[PDB]
Amino acid sequence: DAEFGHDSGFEVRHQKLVFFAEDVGSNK
Repeated sequence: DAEFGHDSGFEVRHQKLVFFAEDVGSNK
């Protein structure tokens, strides 16, 4: 469940989230 993977989503935030979610997160 929570133990979803360690391998998985490699750069913790899958990389593309720390990128994209933070891109669209124009917020601050």
